[PDB]
Amino acid sequence: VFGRWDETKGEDNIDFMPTILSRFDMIFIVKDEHNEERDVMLAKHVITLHVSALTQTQAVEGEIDLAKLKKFIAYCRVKCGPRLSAEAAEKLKNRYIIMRSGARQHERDSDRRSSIPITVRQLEAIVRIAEALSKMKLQPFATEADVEEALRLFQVSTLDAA
Amino acid sequence: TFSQDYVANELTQSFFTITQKIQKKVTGSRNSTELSEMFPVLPGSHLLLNNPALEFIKYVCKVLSLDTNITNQVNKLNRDLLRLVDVGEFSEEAQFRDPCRSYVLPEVICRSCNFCRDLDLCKDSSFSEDGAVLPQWLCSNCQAPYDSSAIEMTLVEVLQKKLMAFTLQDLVCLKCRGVKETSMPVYCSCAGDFALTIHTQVFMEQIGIFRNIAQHYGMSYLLETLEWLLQKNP
Amino acid sequence: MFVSDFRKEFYEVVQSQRVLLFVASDVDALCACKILQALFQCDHVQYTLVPVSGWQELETAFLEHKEQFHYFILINCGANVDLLDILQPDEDTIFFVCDTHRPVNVVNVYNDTQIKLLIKQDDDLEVPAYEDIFRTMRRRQRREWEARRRDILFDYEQYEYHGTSSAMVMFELAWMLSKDLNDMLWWAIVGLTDQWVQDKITQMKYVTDVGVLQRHVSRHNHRNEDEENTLSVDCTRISFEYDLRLVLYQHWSLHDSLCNTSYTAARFKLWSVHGQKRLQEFLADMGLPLKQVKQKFQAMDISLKENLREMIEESANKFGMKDMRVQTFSIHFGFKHKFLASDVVFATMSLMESPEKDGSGTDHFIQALDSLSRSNLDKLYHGLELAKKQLRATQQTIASCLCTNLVISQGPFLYCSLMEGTPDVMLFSRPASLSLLSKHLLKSFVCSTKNRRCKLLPLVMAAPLSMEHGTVTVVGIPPETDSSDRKNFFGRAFEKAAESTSSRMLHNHFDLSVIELKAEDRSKFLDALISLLS
Amino acid sequence: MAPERLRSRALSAFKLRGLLLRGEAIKYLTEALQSISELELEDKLEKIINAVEKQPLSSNMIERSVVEAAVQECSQSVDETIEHVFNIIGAFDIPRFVYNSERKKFLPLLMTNHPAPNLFGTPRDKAEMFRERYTILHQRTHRHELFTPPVIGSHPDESGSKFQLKTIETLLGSTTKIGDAIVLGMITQLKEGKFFLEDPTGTVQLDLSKAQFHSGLYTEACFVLAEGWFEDQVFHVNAFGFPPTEPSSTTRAYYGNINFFGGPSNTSVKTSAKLKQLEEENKDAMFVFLSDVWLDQVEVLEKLRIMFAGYSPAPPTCFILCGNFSSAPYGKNQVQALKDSLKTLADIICEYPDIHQSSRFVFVPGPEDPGFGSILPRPPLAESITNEFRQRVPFSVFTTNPCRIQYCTQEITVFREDLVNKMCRNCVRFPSSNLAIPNHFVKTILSQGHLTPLPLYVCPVYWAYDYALRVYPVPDLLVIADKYDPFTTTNTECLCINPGSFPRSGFSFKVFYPSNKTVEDSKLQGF
Amino acid sequence: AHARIHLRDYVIEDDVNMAIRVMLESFIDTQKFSVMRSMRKTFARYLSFRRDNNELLLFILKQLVAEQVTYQRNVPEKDLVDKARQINIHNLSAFYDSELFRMNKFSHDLKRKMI
Repeated sequence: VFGRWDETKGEDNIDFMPTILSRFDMIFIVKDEHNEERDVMLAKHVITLHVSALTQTQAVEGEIDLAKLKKFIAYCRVKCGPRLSAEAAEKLKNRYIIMRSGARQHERDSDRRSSIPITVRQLEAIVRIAEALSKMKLQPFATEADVEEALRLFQVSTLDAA
Repeated sequence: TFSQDYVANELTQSFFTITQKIQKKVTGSRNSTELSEMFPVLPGSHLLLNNPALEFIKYVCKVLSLDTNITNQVNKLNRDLLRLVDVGEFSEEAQFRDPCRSYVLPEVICRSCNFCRDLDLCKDSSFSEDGAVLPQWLCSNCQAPYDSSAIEMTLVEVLQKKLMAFTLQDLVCLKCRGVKETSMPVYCSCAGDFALTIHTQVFMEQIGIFRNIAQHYGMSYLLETLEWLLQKNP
Repeated sequence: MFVSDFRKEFYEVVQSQRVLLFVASDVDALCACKILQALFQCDHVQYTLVPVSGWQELETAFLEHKEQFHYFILINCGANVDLLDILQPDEDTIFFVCDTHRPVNVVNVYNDTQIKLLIKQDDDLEVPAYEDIFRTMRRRQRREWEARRRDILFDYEQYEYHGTSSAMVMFELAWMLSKDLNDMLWWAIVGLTDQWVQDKITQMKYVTDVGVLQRHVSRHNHRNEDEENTLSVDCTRISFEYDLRLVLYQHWSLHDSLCNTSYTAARFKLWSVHGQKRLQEFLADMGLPLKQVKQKFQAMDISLKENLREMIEESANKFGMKDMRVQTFSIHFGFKHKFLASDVVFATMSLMESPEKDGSGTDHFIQALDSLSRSNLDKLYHGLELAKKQLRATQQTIASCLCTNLVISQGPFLYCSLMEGTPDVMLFSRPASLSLLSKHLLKSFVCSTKNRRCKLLPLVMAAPLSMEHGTVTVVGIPPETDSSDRKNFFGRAFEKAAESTSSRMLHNHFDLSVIELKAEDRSKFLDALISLLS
Repeated sequence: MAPERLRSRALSAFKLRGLLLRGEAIKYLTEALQSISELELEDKLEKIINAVEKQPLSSNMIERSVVEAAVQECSQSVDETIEHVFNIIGAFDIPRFVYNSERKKFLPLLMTNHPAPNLFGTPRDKAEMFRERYTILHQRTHRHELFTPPVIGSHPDESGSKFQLKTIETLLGSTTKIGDAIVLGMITQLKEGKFFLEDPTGTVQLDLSKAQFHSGLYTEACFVLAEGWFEDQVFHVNAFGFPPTEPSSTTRAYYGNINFFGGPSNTSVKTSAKLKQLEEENKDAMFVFLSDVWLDQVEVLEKLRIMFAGYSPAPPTCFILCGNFSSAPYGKNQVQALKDSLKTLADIICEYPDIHQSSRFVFVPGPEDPGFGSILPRPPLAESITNEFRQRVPFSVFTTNPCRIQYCTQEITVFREDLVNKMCRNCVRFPSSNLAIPNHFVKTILSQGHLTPLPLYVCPVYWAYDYALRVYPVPDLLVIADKYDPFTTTNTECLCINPGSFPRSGFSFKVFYPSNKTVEDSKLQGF
Repeated sequence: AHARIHLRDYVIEDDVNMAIRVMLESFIDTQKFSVMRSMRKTFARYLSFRRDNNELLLFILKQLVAEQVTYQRNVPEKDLVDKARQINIHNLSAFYDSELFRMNKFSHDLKRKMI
């Protein structure tokens, strides 16, 4: 709302409604961190990136070309629909209850409603993220590892809430 | 005050001439397998010194940059002679770093005089006093020595208490910088990773300090402990 | 010693034996290897083939294999050094040496038992006599003879150059055996065209060797064929062509061919902003629409193409490009496969000197060697695409050098240097590609500059090679006059400078005029070179 | 016969068996088998090829050394070799296995993608220590009487009740104020009196005021099966005890013949025919255990003199010097004091041939010793303080504390990094008193299955090598040589002993007969 | 943009120093009055306001003249520009317009090439 996040403002940085915000599985609040070595590495990366425009567009190790990753995403989407395993679902259930209690107590301690609500759609969002992680591997079932990674990604969004 | 500028001009002539002379000589020395081999070694040595005219310029310009607040002509001399060397400013090799890894054992007690004083083990010029290192490590109240046996045992004891501190160190989350409360979690209450409060490279550097000390002064028992502690490593 | 008859004293000897091929990394070497492989596979000769990219890896391979093999064949390597001293062989091995490099080392020539040179005696050879080189007033005359030996042997070893193609030598062997297939004749053609493309021989010698190959082409074209009985489209047909000097012009647009050919790019000065209008004037003089010229050649309208070669020659003559034609050859097979010998040369060369970091140089050798067989036409077409990329990178690098004025006249010789991190320097880090770059850049420079003095100088070019060891690759090139005989002195000038300065020079490439040098020593090395050439 | 014919049939045999010989290998074979007749050559070759196949071959191509070793397996040491019957294994030498939860089995460190242990541990290793302790206890507990209902069990079958374990993450929410729930977790204080329970899923505060303790030494960082209910953000304990133990026979019945203990054998030592037949003739072996061996003062050398006098009859197979060799660890004096006293010990034991040539003199330093401090597993002291002993007493070793002895048919753990009084002085509610103290201590150490069941600041350990301090599967003898009074006891058919502080305890060393599976409760005040 | 102003087909450190100057001067201009002077000396002392470098070419000229006099006693512009290309100080026209050689009594001529 104020351009930069302006960390003292807190919930006043957001003019979005809870209705629209609850429909987002993940809300990455992105802050430009001024660290000196980060800035030096970032500047050298940008300068090299601008310098390298004439290098005949050579292939690269350890990554997928965009044209190939596009086809791979299409293939996985049409082929694989995973589900949660039972123990994975138990893990997700208990972690969700813990996160809900934490969000309630944070709002109570603040005596004000947070702009980001933690709802059953966020539970299903964690489920969807775990299934996407499994679909990358074409596995019919999502494991506790997938649920843990999904919860790790979601706890950035929960950091963004609390 | 003003004579700083006059000597800066005199140096603008003389420093240029001297750097040309040593450059042409040292790069013409055919015995140099590598110009990094040209440099001397002392128990405080750690830098990968490579091209003696550059180190010469760096050291001279450091003392010039600190013996007066008027750094403008010194920075101009840097920009002149680094370009004479054809080494770029703002590169890391153009930055000064202390060639000596100073390490002090504080409050060393002497029985000759009942006095206590601080002692640096890396600073001294070991080549000129290798037999007389312990007389060189005199108590400043007198000229009586501190002995290799006691200092070697002290260094081993320091290694043990330091390694105990490393083992029992705290862990801090990188995102919120609080301390880890209990043992079983792998991540913080947030999604952040934990990190060492006593980083391993600090101990590798201090172990290297102790190793160079022990190699220059022949401390074989300390070298046994150091070699085991170095062998059980990544 | 020189092998008088390849059939009797070389092939019929190694036919009964296990043999080890050391093959150098160049297209002529690859073609000779293909021909010799075909002969050995006909006769069930159990050979082993090892690629070698330099002297040190040749020594390593010989150390690995010397216990198990008694007969060795070196293709485009060995003739210009003392192989006995380099390899330190056992007393009863045999080294057959089929190599284009000249002058042949005198120890190789006058070794009569172990080194056997598969070299035509009618090549450009002037060996000093044995008594001039090999063994008070008596010892005074001994010292005088030794001084005369030093004089004569310097005069012999001064100028390095290239002789008859090894692929042509192996094809003559195949012809004498009467096992010369049409693909073997094509490989011989490709070897000679490799020599011509890389400017290792004079135009007179190239025309003479083309005249030799024309008769073999006619013989193969009348083995089972005449004006009224004709073969399937499956069979290969080699045809003599008085074709255009443009590079790859049947596989991309005529515009790209004119832009990326060294001769026309140099003449029209297309590195400069103004040169594109010169090229447009040339095309307008021809009367070719620019849309057709920029379209791919196979998709160009056929009414423009059936007199295009003579149209190009006619317009080039009045533009001052008096030799746009070249005597060459083409191969057809199937319905759609058609290649000029230059096209196959550039494709195989690019597959060798590819900029890809995956695999290794020996893997790229393997790709290039596979691409010369018609079972790997996909590899050949991939090589053609890589050749288009290589030619474009060559022109961009030439433009960068000339626009930034990196080419500076260092008195006796022009000097240029590529810089680490600049575009395509990794592509040109390899010595063969660097030699081609330096030759093309020298032609471009000679066409660019207006000074009469600069048009006659040779050129020395440096490029980064190593950072783990901090070295550069340095190449020396002779002047680019049409009167030139394609001989250069830089192979000996480099080592004279290196010993005068005690520089850390390493000498791994098979050509003496290419060296590796520590990046610190290049200053004093260049100072010695100016002092030496004077 | 022709050597080419011998070569042809040797190659044919290996090739039909699917194997390729190197040139040097077939050359060795075709000269080694020149004595063989045509009447037996194929039998000889099949014998050799089976011997070759016994090794862990990485390729179908066979090297010279493999054929050589196969012919040696066919001709020499085929029945036994002398050194298998006794070996000494340092803590840093112990192999590492990781328990895969989704395969429910132990995998080697070479098979998992886990990083290799190093002394300067990473932040992950410090967590993995306690997580792995929990993991071992968790998998062990779930296979005891607390196992599945089963889900087939019906009601008339499974008419009786059975425990079901819960994790801390499950008891929050609708599970509040249930009548009976039991949780495995570590017991620890946030502050004095603020007790909590912790597992890899979470942490919860304890109201243990009403807890019926099951008679053990429940310290900080012990793992317990707390039974109670959750309410008002507190777990209210009804009962409180250790997880049940497991014998090594049950452990092997589940996990196979895997060599958890150590040594060169792929299987455990007691599960191979060579050792199983050697133990029939190894009847007369005997070990001696001795702690507070303060040889830096010559009074202890006088004690060693009378020890050699007493036990020259029936020479011991080995002596166990339980560290803390310094009665005067003041400073630099102690180093040369220990060197001189070890020289003296070597000089006196050179006076006999039989003990000198048979008995293994093995040293395991502890805190009051030179070199590395009270950081576990204790590395051996400096080699310059051992070389002179070794060069004239080759039947001796200087190694870690704890240390593992594999006998021909038994397995023993030696440890002296003192903790009995530490266990007593930080019990949650109280210790359990009187002569029962050692029994409660061994119950604690066995149920916890780790030589240090107490916090790191109370007993420091190198993080990545914490697996070396494990007491799972249970050893056959557990020697905990604390400064505490000597004792003997047994639990889950494991013998457990303290040889004690010999100078204080009326000179009470102890001596163990592994072949007889028994020990002497000696007192050498009367020598 | 500065390279395009000079019609260069390739960008050079002249252009980079121009861009650096523009950025630093504008950022300094954004500051308050008291803060502006401290910022000026900060970025001027530490970072690159590369106005000119005449002293290197001055003493290169003096060295070459001293060596030539020593050689002759017991084309100098070509010698000077050769050294000026060897060292990364290629902008020699600035030195030829500056006073530092002029009060030391040197001079130049593109035809005679004597200095």
